[PDB]
Order: sequence, then C-alpha cells, then structure tokens
Amino acid sequence: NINDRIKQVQNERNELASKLQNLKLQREAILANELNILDNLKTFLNLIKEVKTNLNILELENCYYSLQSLRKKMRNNAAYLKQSFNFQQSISTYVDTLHLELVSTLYKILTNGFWKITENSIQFTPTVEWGKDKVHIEYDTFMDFVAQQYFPKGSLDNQAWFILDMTSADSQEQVRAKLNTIMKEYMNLSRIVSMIKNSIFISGKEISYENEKNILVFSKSCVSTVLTSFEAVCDFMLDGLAFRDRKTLSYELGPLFNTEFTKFVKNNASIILESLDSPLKNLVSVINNKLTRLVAKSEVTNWTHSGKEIQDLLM
Repeated sequence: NINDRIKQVQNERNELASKLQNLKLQREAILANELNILDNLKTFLNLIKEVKTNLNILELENCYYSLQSLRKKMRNNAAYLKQSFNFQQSISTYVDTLHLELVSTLYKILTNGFWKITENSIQFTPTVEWGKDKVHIEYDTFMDFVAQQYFPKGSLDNQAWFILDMTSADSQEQVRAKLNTIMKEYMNLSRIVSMIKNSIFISGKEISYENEKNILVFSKSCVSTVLTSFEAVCDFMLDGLAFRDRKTLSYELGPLFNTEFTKFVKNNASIILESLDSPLKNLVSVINNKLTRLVAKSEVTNWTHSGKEIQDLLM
C-alpha cells in the first residue's frame, strides 16, 4: 500500500503542476510552494518504501537505519508536518507495524534458524539460508548488529528510539515484549543455562556432544559417565558455540563449573586415584585443562581456572 500512497501523491503533484501552468500571481506562488511540498513528501514516502524493501530483501541492519532516519523525519520533516491528522495517523500505524515486523523477524531467524532448542537438545548452526529466497545469513555478523542496535551494554534499552519513537502504546508494548524475549533467550541464553544447570553432575542424566551436527543431547542414562557428560558441555562451549555465546555462557556458568567440578572430583578421589595411570584419571585431567582453556577462550574475568588444585590432586 506504500506504492499506492506514492502513486496518489504523484498524481496530486502532476495535476497541481498542470493547474499552475494553466494559470500562466500570488496565487501562482502558493501553488509552486504547494508543489514543492508534494515533491518533498514524495521523497519522504520513498523512505517508507525503503524500510519495507530492506525488510523484504532481508537487509535487516539497513532496515534499522532506514527506520531510524524515517523516525527523525517524522519528527522534523516540513512536508510531513504539513500533512493532516488523518494522513499522519495512517503513516504512524504503518511505521509501528514495521518496527514490530523487523523485531519479529529477528526472533524467527534466531528461533527457527540459528538455534534449534527442544526438550532434550540444543543445536546451534552458524549460518542459515533464510526465507522464500534463501538469503545467506552468518550468525556472528547478525548478532553483532543485533546486540549493537538493540541491546548495547547487554540490556533492553527502553528509552532508546526504537521503542520510544513508537506511536501507539499497544504496538510499543508488542515491540518491547518481543525484544525482551530476544534479550532473554538469545542475548542471555536462558533456556541453555537452565538445561545445562539442571543436568550436569546428576547421576542418571547423560549429556553427549554430536560435533558434526553441533547438537548437545540430554538423555536418560557411574563416575566416568558423570564426567564424560560434563566434558560434553565443555566441548560444546569450546568447539560448538559462537564467540559471543561461549563468552556469555562462561560468564554465567563458570563459578558453578569451578565449584561443582572440584567437589565432584574431591568426593570421588578414591575411585579416580585407584590406578597410577587410567582413562578415568586422564579424563579428569582433560576436563581440568578444558576449564583452563574455556576461561582463556571466553576472555572472561569473573572466574579463573589455573588447573592447579586438581593437577595437584592427581599427583
């Protein structure tokens, strides 16, 4: 319908141009002014089309910047502000839906594309071919601009233009609710955090990592098994996650890992230390060093893992 609105203004402008030339005096100077307003209005309307097109072709980053510029013009654009209450009402309603469709689209791409989370499994895929046209999207690039545009410094910015510039209160809430769920599930990985917490170091809860498909699998299932399951989580974080997400999960789970791994080993030292050399003891050693590498790779500073305490225990 933007195309139709562009067409109506073009026809008004053309009929006015003809009316003016038909005249050819202070009645001429106002029609020429009126014409320039319609010309500027045309340009304004083309920006709304730009937003829609960028959403359509999945230039999602550009769409945001297109919208940002539009909302500034809705504030200050002389041609726009010369339009009627009825006109602006219809514009606002439509632009509100564009805010909503944009963020709804990001949620879909995240929920139905990059991540596949079920009752018993977490799969991550770092690229997607999205929609009817199978547009290639890379996760790193995608989430870089998403975090930048919508969640700078990691939280929902409720006083930022993207929410604040929304016209109607109900649409604004819809945009806010969607962005909140995105922040929770995809900036903070809340479902992933809970799943890992609820299964690690629990007897009879098994965890495996399928590295080729990139799936962390939780299933119904001894000391080695608890360890191989915790190691699957470590492998998933080291080798399976994007940089951003390894950092976030290491920040959130690190202190739990340090305390829960150390106590498990201490409490099961006798079996672990039964032989001089064993696969069991080897596995404990490998996990201990994987925790060291996880702290380093994730670049967090809220926990450390020298490996020292456990390296000493195995001696």
